Amino acid sequence: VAAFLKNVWAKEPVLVASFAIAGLAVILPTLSPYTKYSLMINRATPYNYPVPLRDDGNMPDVPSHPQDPQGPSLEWLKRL
Amino acid sequence: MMTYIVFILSIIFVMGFVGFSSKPSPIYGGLGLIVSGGVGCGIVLNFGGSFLGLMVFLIYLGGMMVVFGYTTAMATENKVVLGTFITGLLMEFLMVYYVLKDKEVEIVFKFNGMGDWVIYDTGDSGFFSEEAMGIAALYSYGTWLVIVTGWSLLIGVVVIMEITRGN
Amino acid sequence: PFFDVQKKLGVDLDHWMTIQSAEQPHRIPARCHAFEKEWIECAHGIGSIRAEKECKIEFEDFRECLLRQKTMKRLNAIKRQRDKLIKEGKYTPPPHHSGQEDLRP
Amino acid sequence: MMTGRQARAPLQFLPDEARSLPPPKLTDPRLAYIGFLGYCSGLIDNAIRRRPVLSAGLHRQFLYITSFVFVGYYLLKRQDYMYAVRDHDMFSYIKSHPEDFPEKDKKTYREVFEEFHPVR
Amino acid sequence: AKTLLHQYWDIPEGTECHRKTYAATSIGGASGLVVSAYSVALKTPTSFLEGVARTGRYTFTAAAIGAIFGLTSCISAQVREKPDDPLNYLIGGCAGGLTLGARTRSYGIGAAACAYMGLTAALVKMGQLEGWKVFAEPKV
Amino acid sequence: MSLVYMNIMMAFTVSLTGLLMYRSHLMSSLLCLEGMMLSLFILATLMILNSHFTLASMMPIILLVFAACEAALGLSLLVMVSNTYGTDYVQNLNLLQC
Amino acid sequence: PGIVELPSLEDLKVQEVKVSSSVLKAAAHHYGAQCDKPNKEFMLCRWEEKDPRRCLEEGKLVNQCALEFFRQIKRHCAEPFTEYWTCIDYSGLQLFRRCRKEQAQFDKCVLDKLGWVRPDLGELSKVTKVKTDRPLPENPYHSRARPEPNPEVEGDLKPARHGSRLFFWTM
Amino acid sequence: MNPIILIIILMTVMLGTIIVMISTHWLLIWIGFEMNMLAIIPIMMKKHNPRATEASTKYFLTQSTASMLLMMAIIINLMFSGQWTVMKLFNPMASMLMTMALAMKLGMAPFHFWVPEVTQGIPLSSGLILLTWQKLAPMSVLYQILPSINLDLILTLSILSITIGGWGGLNQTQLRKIMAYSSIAHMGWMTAVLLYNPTMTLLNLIIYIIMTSTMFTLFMANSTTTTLSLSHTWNKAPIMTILVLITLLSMGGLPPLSGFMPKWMIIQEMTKNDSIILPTLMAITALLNLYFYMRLTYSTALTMFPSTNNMKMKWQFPTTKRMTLLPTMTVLSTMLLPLTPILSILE
Amino acid sequence: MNLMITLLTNFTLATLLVTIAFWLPQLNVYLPFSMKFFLVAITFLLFDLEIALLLPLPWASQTTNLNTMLTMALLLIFLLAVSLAYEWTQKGLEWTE
Amino acid sequence: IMKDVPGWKVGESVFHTTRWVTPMMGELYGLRTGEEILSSTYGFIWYT
Ligand SMILES: CCCCCCCCCCCCCCCCCC(=O)OC[C@H](COP(=O)([O-])OC[C@H](O)COP(=O)([O-])OC[C@H](COC(=O)CCCCCCCCCCCCCCCCC)OC(=O)CCCCCCCCCCCCCCCCC)OC(=O)CCCCCCCCCCCCCCCCC
Ligand SMILES: CCCCCCCCCCCCCCCCCC(=O)OC[C@H](COP(=O)(O)OCCN)OC(=O)CCCCCCCCCCCCCCCCC
Repeated sequence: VAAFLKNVWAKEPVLVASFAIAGLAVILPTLSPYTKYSLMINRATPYNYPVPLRDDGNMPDVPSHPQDPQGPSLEWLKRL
Repeated sequence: MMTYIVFILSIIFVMGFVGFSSKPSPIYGGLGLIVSGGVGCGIVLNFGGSFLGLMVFLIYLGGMMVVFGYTTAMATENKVVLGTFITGLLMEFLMVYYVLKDKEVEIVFKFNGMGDWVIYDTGDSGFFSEEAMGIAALYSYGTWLVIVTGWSLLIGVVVIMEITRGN
Repeated sequence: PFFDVQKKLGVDLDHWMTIQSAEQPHRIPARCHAFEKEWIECAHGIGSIRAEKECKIEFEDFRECLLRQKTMKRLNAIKRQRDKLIKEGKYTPPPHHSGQEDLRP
Repeated sequence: MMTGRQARAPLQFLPDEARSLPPPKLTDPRLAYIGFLGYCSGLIDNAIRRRPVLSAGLHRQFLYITSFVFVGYYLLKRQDYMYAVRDHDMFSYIKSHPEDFPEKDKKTYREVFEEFHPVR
Repeated sequence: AKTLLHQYWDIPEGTECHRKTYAATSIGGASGLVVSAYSVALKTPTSFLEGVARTGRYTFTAAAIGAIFGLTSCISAQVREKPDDPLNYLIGGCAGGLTLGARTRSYGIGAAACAYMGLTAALVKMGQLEGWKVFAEPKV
Repeated sequence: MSLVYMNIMMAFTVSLTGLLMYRSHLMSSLLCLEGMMLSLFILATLMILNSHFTLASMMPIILLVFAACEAALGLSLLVMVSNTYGTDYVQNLNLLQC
Repeated sequence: PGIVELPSLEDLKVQEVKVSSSVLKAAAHHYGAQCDKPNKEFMLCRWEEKDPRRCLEEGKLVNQCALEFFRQIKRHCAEPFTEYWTCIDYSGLQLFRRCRKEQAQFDKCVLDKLGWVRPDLGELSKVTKVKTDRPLPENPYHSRARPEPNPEVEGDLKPARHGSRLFFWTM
Repeated sequence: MNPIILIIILMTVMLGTIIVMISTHWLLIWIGFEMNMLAIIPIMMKKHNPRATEASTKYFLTQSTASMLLMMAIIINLMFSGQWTVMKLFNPMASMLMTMALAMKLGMAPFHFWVPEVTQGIPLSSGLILLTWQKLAPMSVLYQILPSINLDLILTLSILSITIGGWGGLNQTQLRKIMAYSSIAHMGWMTAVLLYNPTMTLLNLIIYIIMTSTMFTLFMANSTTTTLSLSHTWNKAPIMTILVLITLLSMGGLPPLSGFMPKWMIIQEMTKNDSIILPTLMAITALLNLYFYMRLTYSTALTMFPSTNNMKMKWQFPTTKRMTLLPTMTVLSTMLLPLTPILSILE
Repeated sequence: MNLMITLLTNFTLATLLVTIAFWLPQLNVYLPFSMKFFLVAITFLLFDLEIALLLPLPWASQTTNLNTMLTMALLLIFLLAVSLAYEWTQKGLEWTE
Repeated sequence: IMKDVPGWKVGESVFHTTRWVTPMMGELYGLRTGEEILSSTYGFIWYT
């Protein structure tokens, strides 16, 4: 497991680099703390119009204005 | 005349198909199918399919017809062809003459003779190409489609290596 | 033999691309989304034999959205009568159908 | 025909309503015939491999019989289920459409005139 | 060619002999053109002239069968004054079989085609009478 | 329906009659087959772009890929035929009549 | 079928916002802050009615509230706004990031003379709630009555009477 | 061929057919057919001789043409319906093109002309796959589109397949062409009952697959591809002659055998729909099939043809061939008629 | 439209230069089939189809289904690598490696 | 225009539903000149 790796690194370093880069491509997004922020930035990007809701009378979490406190915020993206 | 540009490109498309389908030689047939692929790309580009038209250029013409002309150059090195070509050309221009003098025709289906600009949408898509987003959704929504296509391509590699070996 | 493995296992292998009124990327509607939704909600569950006769109005509206044959035939009739009246001289186009009015917004 | 009946719950060999039905007995003559077919398969399996037909591989003959009886029991359960579904749908459709299934007036043969044809 | 059969069967038997003869001739000509098309398809003739000779031969053979069939059937319906009678098409089918034997220049093929085509045309008349269906619509 | 669909269908039928009437070469048959595929690509693409049917935008690519893989298989068969007789003439492929 | 009902040319007359798209993009964030309410009333009406003909008056309120937005810029801060949208207008993609100091001068003059705060990153993309007096459309698709479904299966499943009844089989 | 590669390729043949059977989208139907054809081409070129390359080329051309016609039918359906659901088609032109494409994939007459050539060109195991497993996917597509199948087209294809498959097998001495024309006639019987009752279509398909797999397994077990090599079987394995006798009498539909079961039920479903002439002429035309089956039973089991001297060497060696499921298939292909009402499990 | 003008101008300049080069000096009086090349062309075609599957990735990274997208992207590049590894180990990449 | 034409209902919908349908390109620009038609239907596609 150690002589084999040195043998293939001496003979075929292109393939050793290929399997190492591919293995780091596979396993490292599951170990990265910033993989969550990729999803958050993609869902925080407003391609569509934010179609407003009819105020039935009881929606305390939905704002009446963009500059109201309630609603989803992007302070994490300005700060990071 | 310029409002009929997709129609004119489609006429050139049928003329190219009558060109190679009359089968003069597989190299001139390859050339006719190349010219047809280019003008069909132009049709697709004029309906707003930029990526699909560039796939006709990159994959159909630049990938597959290259291999066709390659195999043809490795394998290869009339009156029926010319009569068949003028037959298909006269059939196509009789179709053109009828659907232009009548603004309607019926070969098997009913066809309008107006310029094919009339059917389009009158809005916008914002900050995306809808065709690009639907092709991008192959990785998000088309998981089973990715699986069956990639498995068929791997099997295609294996099948070509089996049948070309002779052992 | 349509073995309905997708409904049996609860997996969605290909229902997503099946209709235009399904969930699209970025909520992009098809041009005939309302007509297809009306025809699907009409014909749902009643079987194809009853759907041929009982949902004919929604299906004809949806086919005419998809191919626009009646619309193009009507535009053919209007444009042909207009060309006949231009040739007879019994009509003149207005300035807003000639390009002399500097559009709205 | 009945393919929309078993389409709300697909790929069920025996649905849950099939358990309302009495199962086939183990002395069902159809099931005994399927066991006989397993015994015949065991005899042909000895015959084509040139084994002594009745004597060789009694474990194999018994697994032939057992496997055919095992598959055939569930096949008979599904058979009886599908004919029960057929009759249930028939009776529910007749009960829901009385205008299509009227009660015909039965006449006795004192009123019924039949033409006589002499054999002479 | 479904309208060819319709314009054959729309006319009553023993009423208009020339148009019944022409309609049966056209049915025979269409069948001969189909046979000629598959004949020059699956068996390549040695020339274009041999191909059009085979096409004209098969088309005129089947058209003469149809012509003499419709003529003999309508004349037998006129002289017997029985339009709804399969014996008329029995005689017409035997006349068409004798025509098929005369085109192939043989008597045995003529008698065999007389018998089988006469019984076939009699069965077609009986099926038109009692409403027998060959391509029956699914009903149950 | 719209006027371009007439020509794309007519292109399909022209390449269909080319593929259903061989002259001599197997390669010309494969070219007519891929012309049929090209016209199916164009017709599918014009429908899907006209309808704004977003998820079917990936459909013609799939239609391209599979069929070009099919074309690859066809070329390989042709080559093995051409490794038997020297040409790709369809009249050499008649051993199976008996 | 029926005659389509179009509003007249008098019912479509409104005082237009005759400014270019760089002017609009330069004023966009303060416009989304200040003209929030009639815009969201119009877009709620536009997604609920699914018909532009039913949304004209609200749309006119949009075209009434935008102009009052620009006049209040024209009365107070015409020159920093002009210097800012000119710099926006130079660019081919009309970048905000090329124009940050003219933006800072415009935001300074607007926050001083009018008290308007520019919205933060994320605020104008929020889904808000709108209080309307118009009723909810009960049938916006104008759908007719759906066909009645087929009767379901019910009842206990009894065995088949005398079996399969297939020609001579008793089971 | 590498055995691992053989297993992956056979699983890919199975996967293509299974994708056809389980998918609700027309593109995945078409993908299943493409995957199936691509994977089955090496099974036909397994032995690498010019007859297999010719058979694979003819198979490729017919199945590729059918695949393009299928995709055009799908595309016309998308025009006139805006959707991709595998259900009835919404245009009669698309219905005609899809019925033609599926008839070409089945090799139904007058698209039958590849089936004896391709079956003769390939080994017995790959012709077993071609005549049994490759019918399964197009029959399932025909099953789902039957509300739009034109009646006159499918019945024309059915009777034309039954007549042409009957007359085609009369002239044959090669066993693979006999099985191919027998296949053409049995597919005609399957499509004739399709619009009336597709459960009887499934019954005829299953009984045909059992009997055809039995006959191919007997031919593989005796290494016989001709009538005259099959006639040596009595002097080598006399039980195999009894098995080919009972299986060929069953494929002729003679009661009390199991192959009487489909056609009887098919007639039982065609006369309920007031079609009397058509199952009558179909059953009389199947006597042609029974005639060349009887020819094979005369040459193999009911007479003893002359053998050769070298046969005495083969008396000293037992059959080491895996005759997989051959006693089970032989029993199911012959003794299943008392269990005829089991067909309701196919509903 | 500007693109069609540019393509027409490039084609016209190329045809004009070719017409000059074939008709300006007119003023003065004065193979066996190789299986290996076919196999590398078919390997190009198959990997080019696999590339056509890989081409919407810069747009596919913009999705909100990133776990599925990353899985399918790595699976397609992996199947391209398995195609190459099968081509390698079965001596398909030999004498033109 | 459509006064001489018998049986013509001006503004007759081709749809059975009375729901608003998004206007087609030929419905809006059908009676206008070819420059406006070409702009509104191929301007974004042909732009650069
Ligand atoms: C308290 C807990 C414990 C209680 C225990 C109670 C039982 C104690 C005793 C244990 C044994 C019981 C056996 C089962 C009951 C009796 C079944 C029966 O006979 O049904 C009469 C059945 C109908 O008569 P039935 O008078 O209306 O009913 C009397 C009972 O109520 C019949 O009852 P069912 O109305 O419920 O019957 C139902 C239905 C009644 O049937 C029907 O609804 C009519 C349709 C029947 C099928 C017709 C098929 C026609 C085409 C194929 C012809 C086959 C070729 C002939 C055979 C070739 C040689 C192998 O049967 C079927 O659907 C099954 C199909 C036929 C199989 C019968 C059972 C066979 C088991 C043993 C097999 C051994 C080989 C036999 C020969 C192979 C062929 C069967 O008779 C026939 O159809 C005639 C054939 C005779 C059948 C076989 C006789 C069984 C005993 C054979 C022993 C000797 C074997 C010799 C060696 C092997 C042969 C070489
Ligand atoms: C799991 C991660 C994802 C893996 C898949 C994606 C890979 C991305 C790169 C694409 C590679 C595709 C083609 C690979 C072909 C492998 C087979 C091969 O090359 O075998 C032959 C070779 C000996 O070479 P030869 O045949 O003589 O060729 C002439 C040159 N001497 O034999 C050799 O040289 C032996 C090669 C195999 C051993 C290499 C070990 C490298 C280990 C790196 C560290 C660990 C990385 C983590 C992943 C585990 C890898 C085992």
